[PDB]
Amino acid sequence: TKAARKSAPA
Amino acid sequence: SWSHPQFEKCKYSFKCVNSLKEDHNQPLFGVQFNWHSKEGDPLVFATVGSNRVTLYECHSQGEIRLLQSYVDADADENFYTCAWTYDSNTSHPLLAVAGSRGIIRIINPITMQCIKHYVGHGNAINELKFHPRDPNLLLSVSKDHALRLWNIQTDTLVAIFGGVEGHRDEVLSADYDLLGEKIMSCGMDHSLKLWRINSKRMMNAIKESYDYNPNKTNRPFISQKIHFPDFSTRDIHRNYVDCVRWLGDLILSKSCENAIVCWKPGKMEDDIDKIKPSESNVTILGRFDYSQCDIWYMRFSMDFWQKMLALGNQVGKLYVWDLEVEDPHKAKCTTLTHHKCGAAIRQTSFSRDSSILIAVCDDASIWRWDRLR
Amino acid sequence: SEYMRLRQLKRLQANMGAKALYVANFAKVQEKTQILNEEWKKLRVQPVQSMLKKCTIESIFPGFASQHMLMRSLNTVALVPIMYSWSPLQQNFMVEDETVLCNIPYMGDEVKEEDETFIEELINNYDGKVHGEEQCTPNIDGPNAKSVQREQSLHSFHTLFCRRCFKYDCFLHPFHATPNVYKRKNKEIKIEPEPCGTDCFLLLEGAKEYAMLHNVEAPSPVEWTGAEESLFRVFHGTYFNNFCSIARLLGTKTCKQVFQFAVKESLILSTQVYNYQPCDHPDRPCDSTCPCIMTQNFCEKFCQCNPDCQNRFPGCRCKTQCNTKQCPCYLAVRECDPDLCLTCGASEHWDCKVVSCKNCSIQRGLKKHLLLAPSDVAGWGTFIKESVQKNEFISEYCGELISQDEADRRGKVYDKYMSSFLFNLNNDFVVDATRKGNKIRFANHSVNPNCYAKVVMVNGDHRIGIFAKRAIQAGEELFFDYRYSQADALKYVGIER
Amino acid sequence: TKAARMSAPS
Amino acid sequence: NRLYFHSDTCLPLRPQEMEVDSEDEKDPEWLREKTITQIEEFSDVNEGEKEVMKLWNLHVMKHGFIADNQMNHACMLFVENYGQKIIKKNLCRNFMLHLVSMHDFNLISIMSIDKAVTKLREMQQKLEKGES
Ligand SMILES: C[S@@+](CC[C@H](N)C(=O)[O-])C[C@H]1O[C@@H](n2cnc3c(N)ncnc32)[C@H](O)[C@@H]1O
Ligand SMILES: [Zn+2]
Ligand SMILES: [Zn+2]
Ligand SMILES: [Zn+2]
Ligand SMILES: [Zn+2]
Ligand SMILES: [Zn+2]
Ligand SMILES: [Zn+2]
Ligand SMILES: [Zn+2]
Ligand SMILES: [Zn+2]
Repeated sequence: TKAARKSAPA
Repeated sequence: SWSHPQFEKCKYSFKCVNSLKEDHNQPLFGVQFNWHSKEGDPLVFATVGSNRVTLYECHSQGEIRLLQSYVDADADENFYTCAWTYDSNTSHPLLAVAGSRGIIRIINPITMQCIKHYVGHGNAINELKFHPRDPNLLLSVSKDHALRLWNIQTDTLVAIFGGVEGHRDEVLSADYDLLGEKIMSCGMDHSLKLWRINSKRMMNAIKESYDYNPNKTNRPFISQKIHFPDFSTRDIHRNYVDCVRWLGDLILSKSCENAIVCWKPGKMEDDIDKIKPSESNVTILGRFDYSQCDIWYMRFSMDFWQKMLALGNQVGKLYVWDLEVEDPHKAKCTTLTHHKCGAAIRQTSFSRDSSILIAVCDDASIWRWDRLR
Repeated sequence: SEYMRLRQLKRLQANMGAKALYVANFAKVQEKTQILNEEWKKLRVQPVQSMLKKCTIESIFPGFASQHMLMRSLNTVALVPIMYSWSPLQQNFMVEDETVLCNIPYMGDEVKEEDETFIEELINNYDGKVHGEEQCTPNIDGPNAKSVQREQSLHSFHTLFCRRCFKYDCFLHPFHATPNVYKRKNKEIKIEPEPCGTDCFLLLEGAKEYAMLHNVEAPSPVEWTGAEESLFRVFHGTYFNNFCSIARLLGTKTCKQVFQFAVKESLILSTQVYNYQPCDHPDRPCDSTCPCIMTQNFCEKFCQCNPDCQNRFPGCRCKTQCNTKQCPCYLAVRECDPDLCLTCGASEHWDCKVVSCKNCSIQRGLKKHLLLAPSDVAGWGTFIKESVQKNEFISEYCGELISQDEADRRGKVYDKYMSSFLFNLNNDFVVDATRKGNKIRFANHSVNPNCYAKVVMVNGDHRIGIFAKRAIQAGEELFFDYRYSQADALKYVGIER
Repeated sequence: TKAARMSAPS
Repeated sequence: NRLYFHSDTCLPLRPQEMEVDSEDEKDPEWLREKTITQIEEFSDVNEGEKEVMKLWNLHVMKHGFIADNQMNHACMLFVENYGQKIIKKNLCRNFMLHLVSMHDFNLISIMSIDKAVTKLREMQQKLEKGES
């Protein structure tokens, strides 16, 4: 479902 | 952190002796100790981040001294990886660096200048690795879905690994086995692929790359285009595989699912060198459970003797496992934390003697952990 | 009921073997690292010493003062454009639709609801399927050969051979679920006039009469191996009662022996284009129900209809180069058939340098030498090595042949990443030069281009040809009109030099 | 659903 | 007037390399390995049929035969080139089956089968003479 992110959001 | 209760703490212990912070304040994506440093010479490591590649010297009482500092003329360059090697003939240590642009640069720190440069990769370079027995053979994985093996002595492209049965998406990491006979690669396509470089085709290609003389010929160096791996699996992880290292004949690999898996191609009994490229089986020996490592591009590392494994997570925690165990499920762990360290740890590096552990973060900080005698 | 102990027993068996393996492997690890460590002690690499714009490295631990160093600039390097891995192809490679999405394409770490929606609709095109989401006839040449029927001995060849490509398990065409393809149309029925002939079957009393009757005798004792028997049934179906030749082909049996075995065996038992698929309705002729008539295509040499069928394209009697509307094949947007066009020279010149019929270029792969270099407009471009005249064939646009659904599934992420290699071939297929293709794939879009595309029917296959729109000088970059919508042209291929 | 494709004059 | 590049390795082109085309090749090596491994995947096809099919496929790929009229020549050309390997790999019976299948497919005549088998035997005796 969700795509993996390389870095944290804020 | 797993199904096998470990009551005893890890035999190795560390304490934080220093923390530096680079002025650019951008993520430090790579850190390597120069394991080619002569015995007795000071421990030297390098860090890549933003468009910079700076070198450091380790001293007693936790002092880290700034040796060298480089910057790319190109502002839009973002370095991700680095690899140490030495020039066989002159005995100068060289540092290879690469990042978003997809260019490998060889820096000669003895002469303070960028000697070689290789442009060919179609996109960013996610990992650079030198052959453990041939210091001129450099391996580069890439966002273009390919691996390239370069002969830096003759500036030739020995082979391209990729194509018909190569990675469908970015190649995040790769590692040569102990004596550099094979490479295990991994990527966004959730898969781990084996590539043998001791094959007649590859051995001959390496031999030929050394014989190539542009001055004495009209034709270009024919690179091997290897489309078919010697094994491939997708049954270890269920997400982007961002880190892979050989534990001799077994594989240690991680995705962004809070575990390092210790597996092997084929059934339990099956020998690595008797593995048919059609092999549909894999065997799990063990797991290394941890927490909060949900982002991809987080690399673990081992020492020279492969006695200990280190990994940083997205909240600044560092885990060190003692691999010298009987059951891989019972590896003891020492978890290093610091009240001022809370940034994502991108990569770790042990000195060749294993006395110092360095960890680089997303806030341009460096952390120095000294192993207790 | 209590399966728990047998499942736990297998867990216990595994755990013991795993520790034994891990320990033995760690010994090998220590042995190979000692070898590497020994090679290290032999070398004496020089230690790195200390050293525009400055850099400041601040320590967070008290007692360590901030450090400054004047930054060494790294020389500028020549940058080459972006390009993901691809494989060379000179003819279209057919590819089955994917069931499970390989992995989620990475596209940043930002908080976009529209981007999270895109990932949901991408998964839905595969139907929630994303990786990670919640008997054989024995060999006749071998020692284990059986006595088998002709139909059974030839089954793999008949099944796997492509009549069109001339190759087994071709990468272009799907399997001909009709057996009339491997049914000989013109039977070669013969009987030798004079004996071969010391052991000829014609010397046997009343044998020639029997031979003419199929299309008494005498006994004379032979031991047939299963392989000899099977080879006989195979040759008998093609040679018939020409026992002189069947014996010669067996080699291991005499003409009389072969004949005597044959007797023994006889006392046993409008804008849109549609894809072309050969017709095979063995009783009804080519009418409104024939697939060829339905899809508005001609019946071909591959069709199983009666040879004197009106739907069949007849080729040409041209004595020209077939490069003008004066040639029927050219007029019909077809390349000359090497087995029908017998006057123009399309049927020959296989080893010649100049071909007499200029309507053969695609099938013969007579493409020009293309050069790859960074484009003056966008990314990488295709440059022509040598000067070409107007309407001269340059190259076929080759690639993976995919369905329209597969094209939209792939195209979904292609358009998000702002780069596409999809090229519509017909109503059934899309040519996708993304993963496999040739140098003409780098041709850029121009509203005023120097090249044009044309989908031509080439020997029962639609093929995209790229021709010169005008005369092109050597070294020129090639451009063609992509024919995107008015909106898509500005969105993806907007740059005009 | 329909993704962009290059096209030839039919 | 500009710097060209190799399409395989994205590396540049020295002036002396412009006379050869990397894509002047009908049968790329990956394509050849692809047919060999696809033929090998067939569980229902025996060892002898598989080996013949692989050889034949590599032969038509190398030459690029496109017309039915080329099939008599293609069969003879096959015996001439791959014939030594057919005898060596013990495949004559499966080759004859391939020939008969081509006849069933209406691509070759009985003269073609006779000619091809005569050449195969003539070159079998030639090898035999040398292995003595
Ligand atoms: C078939 S590829 C052409 C080769 C491509 N330029 C490359 O470097 O890989 C088509 C894609 O290239 C880009 N492109 C092609 N022609 C263009 C143009 N005239 N202006 C801008 N981008 C263009 C767009 O991304 C388009 O979808
Ligand atoms: Zn076919
Ligand atoms: Zn006879
Ligand atoms: Zn019909
Ligand atoms: Zn018809
Ligand atoms: Zn028809
Ligand atoms: Zn004509
Ligand atoms: Zn014609
Ligand atoms: Zn013609």
